[PDB]
Amino acid sequence: TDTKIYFDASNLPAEWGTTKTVYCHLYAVAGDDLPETSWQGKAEKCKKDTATGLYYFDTAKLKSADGTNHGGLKDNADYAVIFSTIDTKSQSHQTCNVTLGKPCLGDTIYLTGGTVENTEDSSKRDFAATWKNNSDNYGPKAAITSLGHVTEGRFPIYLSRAEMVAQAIFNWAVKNPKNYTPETVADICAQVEAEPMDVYNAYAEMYATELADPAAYPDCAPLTTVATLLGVDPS
Repeated sequence: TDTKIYFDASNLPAEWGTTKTVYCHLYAVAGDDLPETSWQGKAEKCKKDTATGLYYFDTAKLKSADGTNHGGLKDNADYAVIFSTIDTKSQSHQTCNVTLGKPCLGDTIYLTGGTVENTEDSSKRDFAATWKNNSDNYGPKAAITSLGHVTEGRFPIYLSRAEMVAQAIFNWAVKNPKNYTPETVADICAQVEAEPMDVYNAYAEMYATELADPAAYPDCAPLTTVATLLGVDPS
């Protein structure tokens, strides 16, 4: 069975020019831990499959923090990738974040010609890319942003909708108080399909270490903050 994931770096938006070299920035989302690779470094560089013309990244060659072989993608784990290119005039280009799981092994990412909302700046777009045969379950990484936006795409498989909302409160609620109001959080759950009480319970579980002492994690909203934001009653 195939451990490579493929990238079509030939049929691209006009702005990408003509591809010279291809890179794959792959990271863990849930159920696994991967070390950070270097943007467009040795570890990320893909080779062209002469048979098909597709570039590929072999997940079996991933290494863990200790430098040992990771053993590939895990069952019950979520990942994400950015494919980037350097074109023949040395300009960098990159896809949006695309979700990735074991069922994608052997499949191909292509540019759709569409865009998705950039999670850092809602006035900007990323180039949309998705899977040829797995787009129903993996694709552009849906995200909840620092401003409380819910961007288009696929959600992680092994992370619940309530847990994703709680993660967003954890990351953003204290630092962006004015975007994380009870009514925006309310709309976040509705668009993401998370029941507020489920979010509250998920929050309490996923951030028990962090809620323990505030001085260690000022940016982690205490449960009293979370209940009110969710309109819930821990009672």
